[PDB]
Amino acid sequence: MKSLQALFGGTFDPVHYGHLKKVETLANLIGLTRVTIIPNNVPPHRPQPEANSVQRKHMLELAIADKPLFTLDERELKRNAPSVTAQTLKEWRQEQGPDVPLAFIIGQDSLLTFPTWDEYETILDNAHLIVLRRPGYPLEMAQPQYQQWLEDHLTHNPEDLHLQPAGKIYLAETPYFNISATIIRERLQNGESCEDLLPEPVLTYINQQGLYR
Amino acid sequence: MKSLQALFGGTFDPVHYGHLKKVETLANLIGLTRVTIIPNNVPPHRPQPEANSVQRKHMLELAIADKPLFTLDERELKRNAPSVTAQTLKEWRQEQGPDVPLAFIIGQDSLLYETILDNAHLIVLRRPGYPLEMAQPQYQQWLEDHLTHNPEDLHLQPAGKIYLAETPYFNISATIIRERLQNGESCEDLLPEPVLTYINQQGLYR
Repeated sequence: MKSLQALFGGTFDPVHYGHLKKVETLANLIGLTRVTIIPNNVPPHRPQPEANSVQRKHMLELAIADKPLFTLDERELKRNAPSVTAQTLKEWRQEQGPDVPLAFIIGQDSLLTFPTWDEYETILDNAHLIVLRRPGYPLEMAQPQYQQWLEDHLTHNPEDLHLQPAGKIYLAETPYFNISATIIRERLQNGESCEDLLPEPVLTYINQQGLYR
Repeated sequence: MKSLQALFGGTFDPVHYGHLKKVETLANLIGLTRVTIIPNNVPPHRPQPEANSVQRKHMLELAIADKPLFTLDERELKRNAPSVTAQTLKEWRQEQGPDVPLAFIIGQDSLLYETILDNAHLIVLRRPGYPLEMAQPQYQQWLEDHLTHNPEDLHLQPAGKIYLAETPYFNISATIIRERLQNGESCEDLLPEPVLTYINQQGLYR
């Protein structure tokens, strides 16, 4: 077949070394060669992002330009409706075909919440999901009847991600980074440095556009 | 439709008249007829309570026994995982339905997540004397976008709107209570009488 393709979403307000370094360390132990970044739009019942739809795309494009691994998909940005995770994966399965391996990247704090998701079941119908292990936390699912759901689809051999179209779940050892989007936004208002939490081009764009200040 | 159902969580180590008399006052200004107290369990990355999961249920049961407005729900005490509010709420939205109104009670100091408005309203116990200051002024707009001053909107919509309710002041917290108990100064004004008897029977907070 062709190579496995991984998808990796978020708001990215702003994009930071956490998103990038975490995924490219994953790809060095799993053999991933191509990752597509799908930025979201926040549904109106939540706080809306500080950086607008355009700036977040610009900030992404800058961090990603020197990195062949990543590529950018602006579906949800050009989309009328709010971003629903199972809808984007149902589209990629349609366009890409049924025989190509697809995987969806999530953190551990979001897998312990996975059944809280709209069409949480229909996700594993289209792609794998690679869970970024948060070191120091257990795998405790809220209702221990989809603690079985985690056990029915868990695999420890990454070959399954590369040799099957969908359906498996992988937990991956990631490093720790003490950076988030709220940290950086706060470190900016407080006036403390950030040349190690943020790509240097992205931070220059932030200073030039006056965001988070 | 059905009645509005309000949920009110917390550690309750112990429960006291500040919790009770603040919400039944709310109940009189909002017109809600049912409140479900949902005691929580603290994840180990915080100092753990002094009274254990059984004793805190008991002190709760004694306090709620004679109040029809309140009913208890020990989802989180019998659950393996740490209690996460957006997890319990969507469970309530799951078990109750999409057309009944739901609301969640929180103090003002604790709200200062996004996911709440998916399934329920959020009624903020206003800290009297303090302003509406949100830290990062991008969900200060979110606070302003979904605020409402007509309690009807809470009774006619399943979720989405935010109400800030005037509550009275009491000089009573579990930290106040434990210290007045560990040194030995009285507390018959801060707790219902059956709860103080359970505390004095169980050797709690000394």
